[PDB]
Amino acid sequence: SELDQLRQEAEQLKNQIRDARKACADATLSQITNNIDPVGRIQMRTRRTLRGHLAKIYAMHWGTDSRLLVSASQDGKLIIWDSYTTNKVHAIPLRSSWVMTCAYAPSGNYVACGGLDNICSIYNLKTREGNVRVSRELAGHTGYLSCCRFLDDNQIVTSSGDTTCALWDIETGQQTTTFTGHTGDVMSLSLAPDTRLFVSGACDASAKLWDVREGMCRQTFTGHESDINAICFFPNGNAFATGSDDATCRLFDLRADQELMTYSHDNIICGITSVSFSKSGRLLLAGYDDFNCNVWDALKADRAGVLAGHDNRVSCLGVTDDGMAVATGSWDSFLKIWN
Amino acid sequence: SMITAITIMALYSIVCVVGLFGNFLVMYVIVRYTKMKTATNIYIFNLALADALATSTLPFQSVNYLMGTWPFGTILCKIVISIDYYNMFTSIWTLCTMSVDRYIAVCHPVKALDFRTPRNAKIINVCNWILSSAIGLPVMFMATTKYRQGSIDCTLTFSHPTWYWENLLKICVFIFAFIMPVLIITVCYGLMILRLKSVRMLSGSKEKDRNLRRITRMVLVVVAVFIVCWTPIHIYVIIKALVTIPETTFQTVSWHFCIALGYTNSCLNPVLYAFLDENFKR
Amino acid sequence: LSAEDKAAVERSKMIDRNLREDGEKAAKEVKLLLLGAGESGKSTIVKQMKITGIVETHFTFKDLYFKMFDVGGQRSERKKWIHCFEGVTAIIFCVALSDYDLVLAEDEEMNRMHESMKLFDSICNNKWFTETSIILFLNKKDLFEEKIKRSPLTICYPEYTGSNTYEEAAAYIQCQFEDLNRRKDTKEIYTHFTCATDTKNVQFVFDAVTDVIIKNNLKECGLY
Amino acid sequence: NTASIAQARKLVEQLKMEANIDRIKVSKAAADLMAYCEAHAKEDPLLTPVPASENPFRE
Amino acid sequence: DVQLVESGGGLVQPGGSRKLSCSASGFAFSSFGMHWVRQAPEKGLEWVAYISSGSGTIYYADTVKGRFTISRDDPKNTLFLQMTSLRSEDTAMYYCVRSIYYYGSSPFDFWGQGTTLTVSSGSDIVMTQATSSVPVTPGESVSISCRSSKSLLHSNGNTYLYWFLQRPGQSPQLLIYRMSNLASGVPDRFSGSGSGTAFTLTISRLEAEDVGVYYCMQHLEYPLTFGAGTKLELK
Amino acid sequence: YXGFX
Repeated sequence: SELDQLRQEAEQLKNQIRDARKACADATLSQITNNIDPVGRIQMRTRRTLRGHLAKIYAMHWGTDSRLLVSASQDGKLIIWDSYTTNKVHAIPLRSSWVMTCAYAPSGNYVACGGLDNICSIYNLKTREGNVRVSRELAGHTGYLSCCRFLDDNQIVTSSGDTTCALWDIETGQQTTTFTGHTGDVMSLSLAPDTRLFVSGACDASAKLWDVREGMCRQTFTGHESDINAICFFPNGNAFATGSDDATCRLFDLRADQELMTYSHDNIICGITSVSFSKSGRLLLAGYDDFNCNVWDALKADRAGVLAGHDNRVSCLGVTDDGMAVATGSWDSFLKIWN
Repeated sequence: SMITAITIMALYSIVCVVGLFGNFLVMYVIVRYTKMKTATNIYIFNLALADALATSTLPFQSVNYLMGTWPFGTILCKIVISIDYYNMFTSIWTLCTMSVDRYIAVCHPVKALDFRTPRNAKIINVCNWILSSAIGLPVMFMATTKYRQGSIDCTLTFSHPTWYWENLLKICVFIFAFIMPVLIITVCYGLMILRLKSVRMLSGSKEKDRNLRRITRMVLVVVAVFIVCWTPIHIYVIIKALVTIPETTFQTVSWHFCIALGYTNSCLNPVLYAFLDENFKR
Repeated sequence: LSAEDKAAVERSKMIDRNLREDGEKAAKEVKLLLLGAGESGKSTIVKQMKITGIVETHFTFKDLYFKMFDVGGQRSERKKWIHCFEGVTAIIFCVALSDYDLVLAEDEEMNRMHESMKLFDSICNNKWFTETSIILFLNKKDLFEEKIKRSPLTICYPEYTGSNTYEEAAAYIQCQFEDLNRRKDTKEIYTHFTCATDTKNVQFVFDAVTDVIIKNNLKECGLY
Repeated sequence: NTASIAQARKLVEQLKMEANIDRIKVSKAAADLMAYCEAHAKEDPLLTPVPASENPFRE
Repeated sequence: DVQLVESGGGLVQPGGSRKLSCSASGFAFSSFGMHWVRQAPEKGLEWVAYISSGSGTIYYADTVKGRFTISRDDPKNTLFLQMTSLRSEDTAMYYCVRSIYYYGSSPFDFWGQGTTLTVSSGSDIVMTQATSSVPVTPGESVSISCRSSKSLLHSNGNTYLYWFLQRPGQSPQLLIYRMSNLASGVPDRFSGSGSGTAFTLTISRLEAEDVGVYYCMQHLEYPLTFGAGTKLELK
Repeated sequence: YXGFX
């Protein structure tokens, strides 16, 4: 009855942690922020429509110059757009068209993508030859690639349906650190601003904070009732929201190790596919299966605005590093730039 | 007198206002919602454009009838006549092209994969415009103003022997705008229905049989509307070209009714194709 | 305005034309999703249509270029990736007829044949596949003839009251699978009794795919 | 069986670590978030839109 | 390994015709806007013709339009210049130059080896390098200057000024593109600055191999025009 | 058609 004694001991440890969290919940952020003024009329307009994809868009990523962005679609194309002019800078043909994620290196020298091929492909954007070339195919995951984010030109973190995350050395192509402990498909990850930590969201309805260099889970955050599809760090690195199938966004503070706020409306019942913060953190933007993007007041939980410009699922979105614009990508094959 | 004038004006104004409003609404809906991604939408758009252009000539004909004189000068005379013939051909041959497109879509699906691209649809539509210009331009050159018994008449002139060129033009119009279109449309749609009768998605359940029945009804209605609208004016033109029939108020009203009934094709066309299309119902 | 952006705008149009021309090829593609429990006969069909996640194969037949995707090894929740296959022309679902009498494993909940029905129920009724035709390859008919001589169908279907002839058992099994379709009026199942030696099955999928193309063309042409 | 017992002591080891972390009060945690928003509100172009001459997507 | 190898040069009588070729290897030739630039025996660089990737856009210099035809054969990775009515003033070394244009690209980043041609016996932006030569010693710091008759700063924010270096006996090499950007493979001891009309290329701790002729060039509008060049002599 | 004479 060793398995019996352990299964009961885990319940006591869970109860201890629950009690410790309750002990420091002397108030809620909502009552703390009652005094501050609401943001009011958020009237965002479409300034650009990026046309040229011929299938559903599943991912995009802004470059660090806040001008270039990459998009990935099931038409087998990775397109880099100049968002100021709408010019297509590159059109990269993918060996496998079943992509689910893409990423832009902070240096701008590389893009990444992957999906149901279980491979994260690295693409060199700055070749002497003049075209884009696959520089590395990172193989070793046993489920689909759901997300990836560069740490730098030589390191990238991936998430996979195999329930693990991995840190890769791009030069050698080897998994140098693995991140195990999730019990369901990992759908999304978000890098801390200092790149020392990242958080992951999984189909076990939990989020986990991982220490990159030590390779283990520091904290585990529960509260969601269904799939976590999306996750994003607060700009100061001390919190992160979690888009979920439960039509909710539950901001979790790291240092207080618990939920601070939920963002939901009684008339919103669809899943959330993507989340991102504005530059100051005041606005939480989230993309919904109901074809809309909702803009939440992150401090007061009131909805501030709506972006309704797509004819199909919003599958991805992102805010520029300078905060000047948000891009939304959609199953309807278009991207739109808003500010 | 005044009664017959009033009724004929009313007919023309009805088949003018209704035609323009319907076709412009179709144009608006196409430009804003549908989008030119499908081959069919390009055909429907070009058809609606041609049909609106054709219906734009009707107020000038009504005015010409009302005063019995053409006050708009040789410039407009030329342009109007050319536009009228150009529209007749573009609308009729757009319907023919759409019938061929649907026949190919149903009977030759593998070849339809390569043929029925939107690029090819635009190319075919432009080609139809060039062939129609091959007649519209000669009509524009031949069109002139002549002093009639009353005041002046915007009509067509012919080189000597005038009867020869006039009968040639009438025969060419009758063959290429009526006989050949009717034959092509009827054959294409008959073959399409015959092929559709032997498709596993429409030869099983009673709901699938109902779907086959509504498709067949759609085809039969389009063909019947085309024939009913266009046959009488062509018959009348042939009779008046072959036989000198005495003029009567009844003859005048019947003639103008036949013209209006020809344009009734232009008025029913957007409603039948654009409004009664399952793709548009979304 | 547009000093050196003119060459950039020109480059954007030159690669925007190649996107259009590459989508024209893809628009002619017949996309096939191969599904089925392990050992149902999927790899035999793959060999028949011939001479790391999504294994892919392509072949030409009667001037149609087919592209078939075998989900294969994909250890994950289907609900998270199945929507990627919205828009495939047809699903080919392989069912092992001879699996009906397979003994339960050590901790197996149900027998192999009923697991196939559960997969078929989930796929056929999936919200992303409402308008997708399902082609059913009932394979290993040769092995079925040997097994049915000695092993009664009641092992698999306790409610079955018929005889253990091929004709009665095959018709009943086909009916049991086709009855799972809750959208018969909008979705059509194309059932074939293929085997390891059958060669008309590739023709069967071509005929089934041609009907699907008619439905798509009728929908596009406004007649549906 | 041998996989459930291996995971069971790994789960205990992980829970032990997670229980031992240093936690701050939610009130202090909540204050830090409010302080960040106010201190950076002026440099957030989505909160306080900039004139069209300062807007790259209108220039 | 990027290669551009010109051929077809030689001695020709005046009024005759001659076809030059440029053979490309080691890169994606097709997606590169090619450029013919020529250099008279004891003179500077002069732009001759441009054909874009896809051949959709062709520009000629005034002194050659009507007489010269530029073309490319993409399947065989070859560039052509069909010349007719050759004059004595056409005698020059002809360089084939590749140039790809997109956001952040580096145009004019590779020049061919050159082929020698010998012929027997206004609105254009003027680029000015007022200093024709400069004596230098290793380790010292130099500043070369260039000026334009028109502002090179565009409403998009870019200033379209390029710096090239031609070492003795070799083809010109890109150093700076759009006034401040360091070309790939160029040591960080070079730097460029300026504003609108006046521009400066600065070298820190100049080494031995740095000696040569430095040309500025505007890419604001066609025809592209070079400065007369500034030579760096050893003391 | 048939108009104008």
